[PDB]
Amino acid sequence: DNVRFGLEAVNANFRYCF
Amino acid sequence: VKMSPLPTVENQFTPTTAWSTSVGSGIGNFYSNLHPALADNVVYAADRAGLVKALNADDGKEIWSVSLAEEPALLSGGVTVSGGHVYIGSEKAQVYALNTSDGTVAWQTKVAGEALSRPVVSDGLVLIHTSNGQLQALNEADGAVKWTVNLDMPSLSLRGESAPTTAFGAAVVGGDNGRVSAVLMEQGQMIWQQRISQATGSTEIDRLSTPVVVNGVVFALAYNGNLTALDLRSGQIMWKRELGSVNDFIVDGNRIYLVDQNDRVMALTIDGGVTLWTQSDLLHRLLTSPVLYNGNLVVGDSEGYLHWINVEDGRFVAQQKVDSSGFQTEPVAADGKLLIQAKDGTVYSI
Amino acid sequence: PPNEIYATAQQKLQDGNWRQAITQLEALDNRYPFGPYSQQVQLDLIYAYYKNADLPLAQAAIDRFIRLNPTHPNIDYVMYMRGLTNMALDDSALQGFFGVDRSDRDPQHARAAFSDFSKLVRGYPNSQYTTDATKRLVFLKDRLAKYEYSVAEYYTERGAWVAVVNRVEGMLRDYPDTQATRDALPLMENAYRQMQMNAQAEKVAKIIAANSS
Amino acid sequence: LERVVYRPDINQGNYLTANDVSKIRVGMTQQQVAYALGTPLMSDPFGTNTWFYVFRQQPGHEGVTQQTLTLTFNSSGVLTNIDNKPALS
Amino acid sequence: IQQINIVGNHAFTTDELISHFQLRYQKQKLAGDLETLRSYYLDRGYARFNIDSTQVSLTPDKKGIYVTVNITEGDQYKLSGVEVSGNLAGHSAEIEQLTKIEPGELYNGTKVTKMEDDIKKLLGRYGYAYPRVQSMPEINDADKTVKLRVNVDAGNRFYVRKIRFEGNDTSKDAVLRREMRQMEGAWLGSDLVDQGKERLNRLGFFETVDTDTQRVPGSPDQVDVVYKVKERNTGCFNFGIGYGTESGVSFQAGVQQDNWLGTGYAVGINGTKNDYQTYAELSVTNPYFTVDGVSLGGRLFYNDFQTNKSYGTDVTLGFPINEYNSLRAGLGYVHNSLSNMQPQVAMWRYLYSMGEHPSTSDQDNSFKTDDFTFNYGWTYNKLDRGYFPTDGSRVNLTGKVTIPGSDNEYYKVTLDTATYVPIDDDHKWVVLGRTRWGYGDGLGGKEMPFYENFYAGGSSTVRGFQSNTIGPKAVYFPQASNYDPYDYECATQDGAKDLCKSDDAVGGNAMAVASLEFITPTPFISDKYANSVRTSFFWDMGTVWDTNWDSSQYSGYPDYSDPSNIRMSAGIALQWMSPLGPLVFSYAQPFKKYDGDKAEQFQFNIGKTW
Amino acid sequence: DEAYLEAAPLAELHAPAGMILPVTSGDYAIPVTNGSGAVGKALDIRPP
Repeated sequence: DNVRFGLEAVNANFRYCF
Repeated sequence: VKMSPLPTVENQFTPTTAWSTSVGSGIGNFYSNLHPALADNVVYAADRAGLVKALNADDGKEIWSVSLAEEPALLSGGVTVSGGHVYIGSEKAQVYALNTSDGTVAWQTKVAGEALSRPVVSDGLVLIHTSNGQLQALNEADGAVKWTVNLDMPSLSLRGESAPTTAFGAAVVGGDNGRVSAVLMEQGQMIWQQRISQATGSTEIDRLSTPVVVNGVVFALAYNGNLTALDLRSGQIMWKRELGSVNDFIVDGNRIYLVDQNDRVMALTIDGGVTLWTQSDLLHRLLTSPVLYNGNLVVGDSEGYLHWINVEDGRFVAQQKVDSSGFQTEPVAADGKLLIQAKDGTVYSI
Repeated sequence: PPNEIYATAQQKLQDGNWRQAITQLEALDNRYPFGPYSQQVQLDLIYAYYKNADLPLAQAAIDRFIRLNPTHPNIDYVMYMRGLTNMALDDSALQGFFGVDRSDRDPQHARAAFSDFSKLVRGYPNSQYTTDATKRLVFLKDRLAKYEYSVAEYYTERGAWVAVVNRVEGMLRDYPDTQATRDALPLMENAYRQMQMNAQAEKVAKIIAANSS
Repeated sequence: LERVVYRPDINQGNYLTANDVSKIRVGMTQQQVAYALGTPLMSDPFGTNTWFYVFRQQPGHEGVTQQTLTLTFNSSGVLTNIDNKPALS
Repeated sequence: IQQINIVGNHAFTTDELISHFQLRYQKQKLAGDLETLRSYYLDRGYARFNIDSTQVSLTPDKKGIYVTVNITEGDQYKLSGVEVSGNLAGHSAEIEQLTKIEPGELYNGTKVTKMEDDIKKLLGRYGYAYPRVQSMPEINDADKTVKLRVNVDAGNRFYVRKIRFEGNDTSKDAVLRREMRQMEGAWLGSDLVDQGKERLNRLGFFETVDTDTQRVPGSPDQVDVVYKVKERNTGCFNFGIGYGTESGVSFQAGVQQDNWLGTGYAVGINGTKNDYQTYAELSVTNPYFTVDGVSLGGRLFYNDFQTNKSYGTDVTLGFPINEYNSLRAGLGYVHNSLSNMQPQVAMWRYLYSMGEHPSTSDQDNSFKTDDFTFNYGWTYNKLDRGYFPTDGSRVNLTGKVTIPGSDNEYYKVTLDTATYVPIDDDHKWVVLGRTRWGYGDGLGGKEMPFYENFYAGGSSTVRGFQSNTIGPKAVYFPQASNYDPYDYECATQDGAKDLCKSDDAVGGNAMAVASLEFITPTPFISDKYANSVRTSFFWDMGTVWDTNWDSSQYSGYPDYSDPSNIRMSAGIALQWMSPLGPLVFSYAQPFKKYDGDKAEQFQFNIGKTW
Repeated sequence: DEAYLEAAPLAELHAPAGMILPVTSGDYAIPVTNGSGAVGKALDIRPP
């Protein structure tokens, strides 16, 4: 929880909140 | 949740409206005991908004009309005519005394509560009852208060408590306690009390709507379904039946005609909880108080229909639609004439 | 009987995903609260919840087990695991990674852990868990004293010299043998010197010198 | 430089007023003194049965005002010596 | 319920009293209406007002309810004066000043309650934690008047023995202890504690702050003051790669943390790299360099685009001066290097003022400066909350000037204000005023370099327009291009032999933006969103203009010196504190736009502004 | 990490002649134990 990932040439990214 | 059946009836020869005319707007959706009265061939009627008329009983032509409003008058309780004066109640705790010939105000008095009851006149006194559970007697002459009796008022129903029925110097009264009593009219002295209603989960059960007096016996029913015959001069019970009915019932011919809380019509004997016949086809179709007219049983309902029933066996005599607005009030009949006022403010002669 | 469920739970406790051990334990708790393994299942759930860092449920299971078995041949195991639960709730992975000293954060969990370990040590003096609880009590006691020390330093910086004196005195009463008290003493000497209260400053200098080396 | 930087007023110690300080007499018990003045906030924990009543105020960017009252009691709880430093030296 | 009837009402009409009732089931509401009715009459001097009965009746067949109340009314009583006595602390002047009334004023029960609360509130400032105040009204019917007596018992002074904090798992204890005004070892003040509550709310680190004042079981005169907070998860790591064959490698990342590991420091690290643009920024600040509130911080940055390159640094110092007022000032430096500049009229006017002589319509050019500046500002902030204000106002005035030795000579001043005013007592209905103004200029015949110009439009200022499109547009000169075989109607070397308008915004040296937003409750959504979801309705306006645009030389083009060309729009917006940060969703429609304007009605962006 | 196994040892303070130290609280008192069992990674903490 409170974490998001994505991959989707590519658009790979993620967010991690404190 | 419920449906209202419409029975097929082989109608009597010629059901028909003799005349009709409007009287203001009508009671509409308010529940009340307001109904017309006939006296001296004059039909007296009022609109809740405050318009009060006297009509010619033969053709609906107006004879006299006044307005008692200055808020609206909020008139209620039903028109009572004593011959001398016309008495009208209100929800503003006012009692009006108008002349019967030309209805200017003769007097008005404050009675400490809504007069959701039919006033009655006996032995020179005007006997009224209000929503605070208070029985009050006014001086017929000038509206002065003569005495009161204060009963308890449980947080239950909006049923109007019946007008006192007076015989032999004292009146039978009762209220939404599940109790009835006899009070001496000369002083306002309580003579006796008795409880009619019997309940367990009593906090959800209303207690009492109308005593009927015969020589030596008083008949009364409670909302919870207790039908009791009592000793006129004591709390002694003559007999009881358990049966559910609220509305005013007819005692005549050594027969009792009741309208059940399920809108069943029943004919009973006078010596016990003995059924003679029932008419179940009107069940859950809201019925008003019955009357007996020209030997036939006359009832009506909120749909706008009137029905004629054979007083000897429950057989239907006729069905006719008169007013699409419905009948929420008591039908009346007197001196051979059958009169009714619709939910909307129209008075009919049928 | 569901021998394949107990056996699978045990195999998932030996290795594999902790969620599979929990799934198999729930396959017994939801359906067989009366069977021969109900208490072992409850103990396995407590262990599995601890191991998976699911703590509010380990605590709920601890209170259920204790209420159901006020007396039990291994009740001190459950008390020990409770103390470990409160100890585990003290840290944080992000604070740890960067080397942050977490001793100035909320200390309420440390006191709850301390109380439960003290109860364990006094109630069951012959428990095989005594040595570990003793080392934890020494560690946790010092961790608690550091909190009072840090508060004292903040107030010394603001200048609330009375708060400084009462804060350190409280440390003297409750933790006579910890390192924080010896480190704190000069803070009292200072508090007794910014205020013109020389007799107390000299008393503090003497107690500092007597125990210095 | 700092004289232009806001400094909230700092209060320390118990409150004193002459109306109450002038009421203490040798011969009073510890209960009578505590009642008249209130619970001490400072005392000597190192055995000596004595109380320190210190009224200190530091309004921002003003000086420090302080009144010190020291009460020495015997082992029976009876007050034997009253010292008073109305202001800092 | 078909009807509510009030029997015995002579001072007022039925509708006047019904207007204040919540009933129009009777359960529970009836008691609230009865209490409202008592206060309504008591506030008019009806000392003998009484409610005698509350009948509730069922209609036939349970198709409705009839409600009637019996009211007994008295006359209107006058208040002759107020006497106060008992064990007062000696602060008789303040109590008497609060108690004093104009003699003969209509008796009002609420003012009596006010006096009781004002006395307790007064005594709470000198350490009297638990006073006892009881009003003793007396009625003199012969004269239709009343008299009041008040029984006051000040009690004892209380001291704070300890201040303890609970619920802070990440934030350093020093942080919670900085935003406090009640000190240990000193007498209690109720107002000082409330100020501490407000400051903790203003830090913006918590979802909620609860307080308690627990009596010390071991002594009659000590209190343990306790704060409980629930920490908010703020600050998020962002990383990502956007590789493809159209752009090749595309990298972005950053850290935007308002509270760093709970240590009180704020850090902003941002950057990205692709084939055409480079960006990096580092910003670090310490709100408390000194224990008494002196703050320090600053930033480094670099960027370029292939055409310009720039980079620079700045350092800012600041400090509070009067609790609600603070000052900042600092120094910095920026390098700006331009190349391949388009032949724009505004840009070349500037360049001419700098002494440059570019060839007409010739993009083979360059220009660079090194500019050192000084910046300053002033802030006012009395808001009650960090994310959903209900009261207070904020004013941020900032600006910067060049210093000698710089290539440019200019100044810039901006003003950013907002005011929240509650409408209803539950703070769910609130009106928000939002305004911004700004102006810059040059010295010595020069003008503010174009890369510092103001822009407006977009989710941060005026909604419904494309970002940075409000204002004057570029006008091009008609020389050579290696792109015509990517061109523009005014740029082609062969298809354009005169001046013409394009849609490229250039911004300007002055602007104004204003809007009004109405904040409303969200009864359509579950209560767990009460502290995270807010909605509003709004109306926006704004304008940007170019000071000293020369209308006498370009008469076939709009006169950009007229500020009166106000752009207007309105719409609806949603604010949500999502688990990953504030989000702004909006839709708006314009009311008035001018030739060359470009609309954008559906908008979504991050907030953290205004 | 097994930080509790690297804690510094405890040692009490003494008073100089003529001074008395504050009265020691009975709370947070640690009894003397035998120390015969396993600790940390050497201790099997699985259910019985």
